[PDB]
Amino acid sequence: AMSLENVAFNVVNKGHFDGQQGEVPVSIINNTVYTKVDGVDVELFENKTTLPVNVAFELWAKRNIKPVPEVKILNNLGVDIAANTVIWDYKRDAPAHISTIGVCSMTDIAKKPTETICAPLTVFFDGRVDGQVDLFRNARNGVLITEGSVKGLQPSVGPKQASLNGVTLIGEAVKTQFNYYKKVDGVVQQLPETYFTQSRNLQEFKPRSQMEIDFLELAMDEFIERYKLEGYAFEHIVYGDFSHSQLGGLHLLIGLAKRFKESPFELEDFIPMDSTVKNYFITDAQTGSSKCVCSVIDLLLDDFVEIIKSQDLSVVSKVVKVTIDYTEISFMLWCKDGHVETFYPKLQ
Amino acid sequence: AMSLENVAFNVVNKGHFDGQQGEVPVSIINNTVYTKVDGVDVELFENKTTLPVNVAFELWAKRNIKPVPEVKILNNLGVDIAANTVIWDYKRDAPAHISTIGVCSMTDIAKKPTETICAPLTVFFDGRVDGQVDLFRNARNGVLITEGSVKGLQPSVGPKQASLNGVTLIGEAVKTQFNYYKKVDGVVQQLPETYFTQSRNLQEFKPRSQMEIDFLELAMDEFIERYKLEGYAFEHIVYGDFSHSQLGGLHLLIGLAKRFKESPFELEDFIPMDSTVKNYFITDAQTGSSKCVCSVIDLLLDDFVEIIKSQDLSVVSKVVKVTIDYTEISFMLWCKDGHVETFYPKLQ
Amino acid sequence: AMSLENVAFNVVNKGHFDGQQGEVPVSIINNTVYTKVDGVDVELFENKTTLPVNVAFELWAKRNIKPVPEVKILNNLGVDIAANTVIWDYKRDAPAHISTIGVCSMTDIAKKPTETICAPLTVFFDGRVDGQVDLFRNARNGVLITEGSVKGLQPSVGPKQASLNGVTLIGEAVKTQFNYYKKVDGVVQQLPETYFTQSRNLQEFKPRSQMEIDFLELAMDEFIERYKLEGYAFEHIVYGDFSHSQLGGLHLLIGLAKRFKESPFELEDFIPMDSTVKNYFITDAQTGSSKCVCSVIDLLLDDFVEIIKSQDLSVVSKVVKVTIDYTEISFMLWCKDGHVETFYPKLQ
Amino acid sequence: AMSLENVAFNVVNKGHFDGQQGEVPVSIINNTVYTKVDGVDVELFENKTTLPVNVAFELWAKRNIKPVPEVKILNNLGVDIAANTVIWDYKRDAPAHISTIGVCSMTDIAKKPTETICAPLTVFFDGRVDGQVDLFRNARNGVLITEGSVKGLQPSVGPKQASLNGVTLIGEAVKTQFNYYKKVDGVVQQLPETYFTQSRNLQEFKPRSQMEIDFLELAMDEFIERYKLEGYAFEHIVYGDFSHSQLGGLHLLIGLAKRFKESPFELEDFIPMDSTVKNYFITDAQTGSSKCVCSVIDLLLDDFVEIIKSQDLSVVSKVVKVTIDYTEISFMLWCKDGHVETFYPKLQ
Amino acid sequence: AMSLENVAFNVVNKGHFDGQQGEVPVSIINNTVYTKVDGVDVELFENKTTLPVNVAFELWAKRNIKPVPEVKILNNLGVDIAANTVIWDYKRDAPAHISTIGVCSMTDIAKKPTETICAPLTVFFDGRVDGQVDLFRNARNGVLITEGSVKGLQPSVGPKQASLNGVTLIGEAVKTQFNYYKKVDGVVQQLPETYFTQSRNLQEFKPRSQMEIDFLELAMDEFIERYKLEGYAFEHIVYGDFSHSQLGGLHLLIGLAKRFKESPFELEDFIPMDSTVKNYFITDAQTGSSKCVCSVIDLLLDDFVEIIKSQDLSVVSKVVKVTIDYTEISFMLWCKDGHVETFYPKLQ
Ligand SMILES: Cc1cc([C@@H]2CCCN2S(C)(=O)=O)no1
Ligand SMILES: Cc1cc([C@@H]2CCCN2S(C)(=O)=O)no1
Ligand SMILES: Cc1cc([C@@H]2CCCN2S(C)(=O)=O)no1
Ligand SMILES: Cc1cc([C@H]2CCCN2S(C)(=O)=O)no1
Ligand SMILES: Cc1cc([C@H]2CCCN2S(C)(=O)=O)no1
Repeated sequence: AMSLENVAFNVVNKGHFDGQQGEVPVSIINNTVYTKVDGVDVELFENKTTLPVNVAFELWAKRNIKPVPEVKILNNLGVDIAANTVIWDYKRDAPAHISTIGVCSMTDIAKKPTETICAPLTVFFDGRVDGQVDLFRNARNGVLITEGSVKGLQPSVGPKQASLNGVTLIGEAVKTQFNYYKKVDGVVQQLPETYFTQSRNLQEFKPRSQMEIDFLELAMDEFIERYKLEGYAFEHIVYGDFSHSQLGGLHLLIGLAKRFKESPFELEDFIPMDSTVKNYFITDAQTGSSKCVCSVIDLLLDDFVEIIKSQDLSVVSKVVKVTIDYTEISFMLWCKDGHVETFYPKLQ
Repeated sequence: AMSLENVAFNVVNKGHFDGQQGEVPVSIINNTVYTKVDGVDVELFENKTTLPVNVAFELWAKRNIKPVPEVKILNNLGVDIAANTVIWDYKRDAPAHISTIGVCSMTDIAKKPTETICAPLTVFFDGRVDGQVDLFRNARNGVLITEGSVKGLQPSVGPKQASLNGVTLIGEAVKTQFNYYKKVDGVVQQLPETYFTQSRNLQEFKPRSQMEIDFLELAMDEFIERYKLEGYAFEHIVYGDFSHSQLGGLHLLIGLAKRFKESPFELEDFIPMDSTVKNYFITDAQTGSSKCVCSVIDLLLDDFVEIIKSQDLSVVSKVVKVTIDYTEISFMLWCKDGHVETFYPKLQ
Repeated sequence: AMSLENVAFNVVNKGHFDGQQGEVPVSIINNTVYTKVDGVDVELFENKTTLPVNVAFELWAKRNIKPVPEVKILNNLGVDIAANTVIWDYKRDAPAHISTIGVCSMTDIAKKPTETICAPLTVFFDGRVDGQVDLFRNARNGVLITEGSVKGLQPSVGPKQASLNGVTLIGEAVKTQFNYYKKVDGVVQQLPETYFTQSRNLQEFKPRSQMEIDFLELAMDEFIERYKLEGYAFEHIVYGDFSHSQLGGLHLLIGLAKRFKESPFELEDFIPMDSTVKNYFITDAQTGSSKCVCSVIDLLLDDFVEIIKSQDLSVVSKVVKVTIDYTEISFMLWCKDGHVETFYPKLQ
Repeated sequence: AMSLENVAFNVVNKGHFDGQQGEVPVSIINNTVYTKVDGVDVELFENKTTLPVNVAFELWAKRNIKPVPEVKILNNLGVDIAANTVIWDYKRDAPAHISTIGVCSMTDIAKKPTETICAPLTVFFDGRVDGQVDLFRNARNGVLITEGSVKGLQPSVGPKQASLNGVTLIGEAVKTQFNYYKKVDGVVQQLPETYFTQSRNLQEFKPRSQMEIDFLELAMDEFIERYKLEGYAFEHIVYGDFSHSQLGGLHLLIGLAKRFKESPFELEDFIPMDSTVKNYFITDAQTGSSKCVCSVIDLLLDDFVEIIKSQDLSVVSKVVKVTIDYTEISFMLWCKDGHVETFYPKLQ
Repeated sequence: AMSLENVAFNVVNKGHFDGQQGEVPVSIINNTVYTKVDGVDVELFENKTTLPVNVAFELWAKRNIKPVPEVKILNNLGVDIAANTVIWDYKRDAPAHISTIGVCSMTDIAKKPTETICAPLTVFFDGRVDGQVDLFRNARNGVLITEGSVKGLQPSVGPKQASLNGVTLIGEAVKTQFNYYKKVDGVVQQLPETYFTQSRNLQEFKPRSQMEIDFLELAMDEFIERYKLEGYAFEHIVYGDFSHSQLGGLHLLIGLAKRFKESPFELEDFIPMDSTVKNYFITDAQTGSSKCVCSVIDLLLDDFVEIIKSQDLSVVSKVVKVTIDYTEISFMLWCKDGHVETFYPKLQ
C-alpha cells in the first residue's frame, strides 16, 4: 500500500517512514518534495541524489535509524546492497547502495535476499533484525553485523563507533561496536587483522589516549622527546610544515586538529564521500602554504606510531601496505640515512 | 486513499482516473511522470501547466471524459471552478480552472460546492451528474448544463458542439448540445440571445450551409453576385487582400480556409488559448503579405452575412456589439458613401 | 509601473523594494534572479518557494521590513492574507500567505482590503500604517496590531518579541510588543488568556528570569530542591534522560540549551516552519540516545512550572489543553501514585 | 579515449558515433546537448530518457544503425541487455535496455558478455558481429539473431521486418528477417510457433494480401459475404460499432485504417512504447463514440481470420491464448448460440 | 523604460515588440514565459536558446518582422551582429547572433554601431532603416542590404528570396531581393559571382524551370536523354541508387523530392541549422538503403547541370570549388574513362 502521500504522511507524523497509515497532500517541484500545512507549502526533502526526487524521498524516509556501520567500512568489506533496509550515506546525501531488497518498488531487485538475483551480491545482514543471522548463513555472499556471539562463527570485532542518523559516535545508551562476519561464494571468510580509523571531526576533536592528550597539550619538540619519536619525521608528517609554498606533510587528523586551534585553514573536500583516507585541497590561512591533494587519515596517534615504528627505514622509496577499516591502504615511505623523510597515504 | 501510484495505476490500466484500486511504480523527473514497465521507464505525462508535475498529472487523470462545454463558452459565462470534476483545457494542456472542488487534495478549496468558500465563485454544475441541478439551486453563483428541462428554470439552448477529450464535435452517439443556466448573487440570470462560433479547423474545414458550400466553390465575383453582397467589402473582410505589405482583412475562418487550399500561410497563435475571437500573426507564404494581429472569428457565413447586412452604413467609424458565445464581441465598422470599407472584431 | 527590472533596481539600490524609479538588466536562470554588474552576473535571489521565480522575487523585495508578529502568532490567530504588505516567512524562505492585497499583480486577489473578495478572509491590519485601524473597523474578518490604545476596543497584549527582517527580538530601539484585536463575522472577539513562547535559539539561549538563570547555573538535584519540584518529573521532561536508546523527555528548549553547552546533538527539523510546538528528530552525539519525534516548546521555565503545578496528578493519562500563542496546545500528562511521570506537547 | 566532446565530434561529422578521433566544443543546458558552430549553439540532442543528459547522448550516438529486431520482439523474448551495442527505442526516445556491455562507462555492467555479472541476464547477441554466435554459446542466458544457419542450433524464422534507424521496414537492400535463438539457464530453448504483428501505421497503411485489399475496397456486407465471415462479429470486432457512447470493437489495425480514410479520430497512446498489443483511448470525431482502453493488434487480416475461425464457438466466455511475436496473447472470446459476439486482446 | 512585463504586454497586444506602453502580469517557470489571462496562465514563449528565458523572450519579441536575408547568407558573408535589430533564426529557435547593438540591456555590447567595440565585428546594416547606409560607411566591418542603389557602392544582386517571419519566400507584396555590400577592415569588398540555393522544402517542392518540371515528370532515362546528360552520373548523383545497403548519391534536393512522391524516407537533420549544404542521416523506408552523412544542396537543376557540364572529366579525383550563397563550396568530382562516377558537396 506504498504511496508518495503515505511516505510523506509518515515523515510529517513519525519523523521517518514507520509503516503508519495515512496520506498528506504532496507537491513535487523540481528536486524538492513539499507538503501543504495550513494552506502553505513546507519543504520535506531536497533531492541531492542522482535518483528521481520521489524515489530518493522514499529511500531517505525508509533509511535505517539504528546505529549502523559507517559507509567506508561497508564499502571496504565489499557490500553491494542491504537486506530489507536503506543505509543512508549522510556524507553524500544519497543512498549508500544503488538497489534495495524489500524496501522501494522502484529500486528493489528482489523482495527477500534469498532470491537468486541477490546470490552474486554481497548483501549486508543485521543480526539485530530477527532471522537475519540465518539469512547470512544461507546467503552465498554477504556481510553480517551482530551485537553478541554467533554459533559456529568466529567474529571480527569492528570499530567502537557506528553512524546513528548521520552522527558518528561510540554508543553509551546504544551498542555501536559490532561483530563482523563475511562470506564469499558460500565460504565464511577469515577477516584480516585491522586498524580502524577514529572518524573524528576537525572542529570537535577529542583525544582518545594519553599519547593523543600529550600531542595536543605539549609542544612539538617535547612530545617528540617524551615518546622517543626522533628521526620519524613527525614534524613534517603529523605536525605539518607551513614554511614553503607547498604545505608539507599534515597527513594525520590529530595534527590538523592541533593546527586548527591556533589558526584556521581551508580544507576543500573535492571528492565528498566516506573513505578511510580522505583527500583535501588545503590552504593555510595564516601562512598561505597550500597543497592540492593532502591525504588525511584519522588513526589513533598510538596506532600511527606503531605503524611507522614497525617499518624498515633502509629503503629510499617503498610502498607500505597497512590494513585499515578491513581495506589495504598503501602508504609511501621515504627514508634517508636510516631516518624517515615522509610517510603518507599513497595518492592516485 | 489517493496517491500518485494509484493515479498512475489508473492511467496505465483504465486510460484515465477511474477510482480503481492498485499501484504502479512511479518516478518523477523534472516535469515528467514515468512508470516502470518491464524494467524500463515509460512516459505517462509531461507537465505543460504552471502546477507541480504530480498535481497536474492527477488533475489530467481526473479530467472530464464526457462531452463538456468548450472552454471559450465557460470563460464567456464567467466560470471560475467546476463542481467535483476537472475541465481539461486541451488548447493550453492545463486545467481550465486554478482550483478544484472535491477532486485533488492539493488544488481543492472545498470537498462540496456547498462550502461557503465557493459562494463567491461561479461554480460549473453538470446536470448529468446526480444531485448537481440541486447544488446549482443552492449555489450563490454558478453555470449549469443539462440535457433536458429543469422545472421552473428558463433555458438557453447552447452550441450544437461540445469538447469530448479535446475533440470538438457535434455529437451523433453522444449529446453535445446542452441547456445553459447561470446565477449571479443567488439570482438566475437570463442568458442573452447569441450567435455561436463553429469551432472549425483551417486544415479540416467543412462547410455547414449552402452559402458556405458556394463560398468555397464559386469565384469571388460570382459568390458576391449570387448572394447580393456588393458594397459589403467581402473582398477585403472575408476573402483577404494580399496585394500590399500589410494583409488586408481575412477576419472570417472560412476565408482563411478558402485561401489555404490554393496557397499556404503561417498563422502564429501568439496567445494560445480557447477564445471566441482568435488573434494570429499571419504571413502569406505566396505574396509575403503579413499582419501582426489578424483577428479571426469562425462564424457560419450566413450568420456573418446577417450581422453585416443588419448594420447602418451611414457612419464613418462605429463600434458594433454582437453577442457571440454568450459574450459581447465589439466589431469596428468603417463605411464610406453608404458602403462598407472594413468590419473586424475590434482589438484591445 | 511595476516590472522585474524595476523590482531588481530597487533591491540593488535600496536593499529592498522602495518604490524608486529605475531599471537594472536582469537574467532569470531556473530559480535564480541575477543582475549584470560591470559585465558579470551577480545573484540577487534564489527562489526557495513554490511560486514562479520572478513572482517570489517581487514578494520578497516587497516584504515588510518593520518588526512584525511572528508567523506562528499570525497562523494561530487565523490570518489568511495581509493588507497591502507581504509577511515574509524566514523559516520557510517563502511568503507567509498565498495571495496579496495591493502588492503584486500576479498574487493580488484585490487592490484594497475593502473589496468583497477579502470579506470572508481574516485580513491582517497594521495600526502603524495610516488608516489601517479604520480598515479593521470596517472589515468583516481580521487581526489588528497596534502600538497604543484603540478607541472602544479592549486590547490583547501580545508577546514582547516580534520578527524584524527574520531576526526575532524584543525591541529596544523599536517597539515589538503589539496590542492584538481580532474580528470574526463583523464581531470583535474576546481574545483568550494566553501564555507566549519565548522564540529563543539553542545556540544563543539567554535566561529571562531568576528561575531560568538558576536552571542553567545549578545542578539538577539542587534546582529541583530550591524550586520544590520534587515529584514533577523535571529530570525526565526538562533535563532529559539519555540513559536508554530512546531519549527520554527533553521537551523544553531551556533543557536542550543546558544540554547543548556540555555536549552537542543533532536536531532534525523535519517540518521546517514556524510553530508554537516544534518537532525534531533528535540524536544525542555523546550517548547515542535518540527520538524520532521530540516535541519541543520554548516556554519561560516559570510559565512551564505554573502549568505543570496547576494540574491534577490523580489520573493515569489525561489531555491537558493550554493556551499558548493564542492557540490551544494539547499536552499529554502521565501520572502514577500522585506524581508526574511525563508531560509533553501531544504529537500527531 | 571516450569523451563527451569526442562523442559530439562523431555526431557532427559522422552522423553518429563512429570511433573517429576529434573533439568539438560542447555545452550542456538542462537536458540538451549543444555544440558551437560558427559562434552559435546548435542543438545536437534533447534528452527524453531518465538517464543523465550526457549519458543518454552517448548511448543515442552509440545506437545500432543496422536493421535490428523491433523492441516488442526483444521484450517478448525476455532480452535484458545487448552485447556491445545499444538498441535504441525510437517509440520511447530512450535506450531499450537500462545497462550496457562494452558501450558506455556510466551504463556498463561489464566490458564483455562473458563476465559473471551477465550470466543471469538474457544478453542479446548479433550473429552479424564477429564472435557473437560463440558468445551466445558461452552465455547462460541470451537471444541470438543470425542471417544464416548456425551448425547444430535449431532456428526460429522471425518477422520479415526489422527497425532500421527507427524506420520499421521489410528490407530490399538490407536483410531484416533473422533466425532467432534463445537460451535459458544454459539450455537452448525451442521458440514457439508464432504469428507476427505487421507493424503498420494508421496514416501509411498498406494491405499485404488479397483479403486485406478486399477489406479496404469492399463494403462491410460484401467483404463478410465474399470471405464467408457471417456469424464471426467482424462488424463489431474489425469494422467497429460507432452507434453508442462506448465505441464497440475496433481491435484490428486494418479496421482503424479503413475508418481513418472516411473520418478522423483521436488515438491517445497513454502507454507510449512498442508492444504486440497496443492500448488507446479512442474518440471518434464524427460520432463522439469513445473507449478509454481500446486494445489494437496489427495482425494480417488472413492471420486474424484463421485465429477466429479456429475457435470453438459453443462457450459463453473463454480465454483464447494465441502466440504472437513469441509471446502468449490472451484474447477474450464471447459467444451466443454458436456465433461470435466479441473477440478482443484481453486487458490487465 | 524596458521591462519583462512591457515586452509581454507588447507580445499579447501587438503580436511582437512594438514599443507600446503597458504591462501584463508575467510568470517565469523554468524556460517558459506565461501571462495571466482571466485567472489562468497562458504560454507566451518557450525558450529553446542557450540564453536566460527572459532575455531570449525579449530578443524573440524584438525580432525583425520585415523580409530579411536567410541566416545561411548572413553566415556565409561573415555577419557577427546586427545593427539595432534581432535576426531570429527560425531553424534554431534562437537569435542568429550572440550579442545585440541597441536592442536588449542583457545582450547589448553597444547602443550604436559606431562604438569602438563594434569596429572588429562584421555588423549587419539594413538600408531600409534610416541612417544605416551611413553607419555602414562609418563601420570598419559590415554587410549592408539595400532595395536600390547606394551612390558609389558597387552592388551584388542577392537571392530572389528572403525570410519573412520564418517563411522563406520570393516576395510579391514585399521586396525580398536585396543589393549586398560588404566591408573588411574599412575596405569595401567585391562580393564574388555566385549561384544561390533555392531554399525549398521536400514536402512543398515546386519546380522553378522547364528542366525542373521535366525532371519531376519524365522517367530517368528519358530526362537524361532529352537534356543530353549521358555520362554525367545523374542516375547516382541526382536520382539516387537505392539498390545497396549504402544509399548512393541523392545530393540534389530535387532528386529527394522526386523520390518522396513515390516512397517516404527518414531525413535526420543531425546539425539543425541554416546552411548552403545540409547533412542528413537518410534511411529509405522502401528499400532500407541508408547513409549516415548524405550532403544535400538545393540548386536549380539548370545551375547544377551547368556546374557539372563545366568540369574537366579527365581526372580520377578532383576538388571542384563552386561559389554558392557567397561561400566557396568544395565538391568532390570522381571520373573514369571521361565520364562522371560521382560529384558531391565534400564532407568535413
Ligand atoms: C443521446 C443522444 C442525443 C443526441 C442528439 C441527437 C443527434 C444529434 N444530438 S445533439 C442535439 O447535437 O447533441 N445524440 O445522442
Ligand atoms: C542481403 C539482402 C537479403 C535480402 C532479402 C532478400 C529481399 C528480401 N530480404 S528479407 C528475407 O526480408 O530480409 N535483402 O538484402
Ligand atoms: C515593393 C515590391 C517590390 C517587389 C518585387 C517585385 C515583385 C517581385 N519582387 S522581388 C525583385 O523578388 O523582391 N515586390 O514588392
Ligand atoms: C548493549 C550496550 C552496549 C553499549 C555500549 C556501551 C559501552 C560499551 N558499548 S559499545 C561495545 O561501544 O558499543 N550500550 O549498550
Ligand atoms: C515606542 C518604543 C517601545 C520600545 C520597546 C522598548 C522597551 C519596551 N518596548 S516593547 C513594549 O518591548 O516593544 N521602543 O520604542
